[PDB]
Amino acid sequence: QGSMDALQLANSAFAVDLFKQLSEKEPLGNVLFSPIALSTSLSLAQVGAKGDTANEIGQVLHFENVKDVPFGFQTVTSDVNKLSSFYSLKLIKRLYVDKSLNLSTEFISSTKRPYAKELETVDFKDKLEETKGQINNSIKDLTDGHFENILADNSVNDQTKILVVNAAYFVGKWMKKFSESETKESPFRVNKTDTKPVQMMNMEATFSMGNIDSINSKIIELPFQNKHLSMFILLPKDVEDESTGLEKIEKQLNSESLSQWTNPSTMANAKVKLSIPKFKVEKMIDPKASLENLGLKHIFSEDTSDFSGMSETKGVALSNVIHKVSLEITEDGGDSIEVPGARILQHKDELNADHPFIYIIRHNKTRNIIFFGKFSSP
Repeated sequence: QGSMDALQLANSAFAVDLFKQLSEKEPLGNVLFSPIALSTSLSLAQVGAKGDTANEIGQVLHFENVKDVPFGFQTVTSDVNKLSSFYSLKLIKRLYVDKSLNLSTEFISSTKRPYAKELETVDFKDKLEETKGQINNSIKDLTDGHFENILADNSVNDQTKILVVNAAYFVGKWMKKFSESETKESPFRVNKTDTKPVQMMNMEATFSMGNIDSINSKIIELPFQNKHLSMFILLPKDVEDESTGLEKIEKQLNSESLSQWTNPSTMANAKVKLSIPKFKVEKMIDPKASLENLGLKHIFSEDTSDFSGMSETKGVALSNVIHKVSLEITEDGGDSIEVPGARILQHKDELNADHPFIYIIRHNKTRNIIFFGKFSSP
C-alpha cells in the first residue's frame, strides 16, 4: 500500500512528463493517451533490459526508487481488468517479441504473473504477413471491435524485433447521468475570439470542486458510475493568452503541482451548474520521439540497447511503439439523489467547460492515471 503508492507517484510523474511532450508536438490540437498502459509495457521491457538501457528506463519512468515494481503493476492490472467487465472499458497492453529472440527462461517465469498475457512471442521475421494478420485480429477481439487494424502501413516488417502495442478505449457512463433533453448545440471557444459548434451537456448537481488561484483556474471531479474511475477537468476561468488559454496551466504543470491541483482532500462539494462538451476523441500516437527527448535513447537503438536479461540474440531493441486510445463522453450515467436544498446550505458555483481544458481519468482506488488528455476543440 506504500510500496505501491511510490509507484503511482512515479507513474503520475511520467504521465505529466510525456503529456508536456505530446502537447508541444500539437500545440493547438487535442491530446489523449494512457500513461498507465505505456508504463506497464515499458515496465515489462525493463525486466529484459540491463545496464544503461535499464537505468534509462527507470530514469524516464521514475522507477528510480520503487521496490517490487512488477507486483505493483500486477495489482493495477488485475484491478483495471476486473473493472473492464463492469465498465465499458478495455485496456490492452502487449509486448510482441520475435521468436529469433530465444527468451531466457528466467525472464519468462519472472514476468509470468505480474505481466500475465502481456507478453507474446511471434514470428515477424519469417512469417510477417501471417503474424500481422494475427495481431490485427487479436487486438480487435480484445478491444471488442473498437480497434480494427491496430497495425499501420509500415509499423512492422521482416526486421521487427520487439513491439509495444497499447490499445485502450472507454465509453464513459457517469454516476450522475446528463439529461439528453438538456444537451444543446452551442459554441465551444478554441481561442479568445473563435468558436466551433458542439453538443454541450448541461446539468445542475453536487460535485466536488475547488479553485486554484495560482493558475487562475478551477478543478472539478466528475466521478463515473460507482466512483471506480473519476474524470478531473481542469479549466481556466477564462481564455487569457494568444492560443488555447492553457499556456500558463501547462507552464506550471508538473508531477508535484498536478498532485496538488487534483487533490480531492482540499476540494469540497457544491451545487454546480455543470456544462461540459459532449465528445469522442480517438488519437493514435508514436511516443518514440517524445520518449527519446525524455531520456530513452538506447532502448530504441539496435547498436547500443542492452536486453541481456531477455535474450542473447543481437540486433535486438525496442522496434515500434503503437499507442491507440479512444475516449467517448456522453450523457449516459446512473441516477442520483440530491440533497434537500443545496441552495443556501451549499455554494452554488458553476463550471462551464466551453473552452480548452486539460483532464485526467484517474483510478480512484490506486490514484493512478488511466487516461490523460487535452480538449482544445472538436
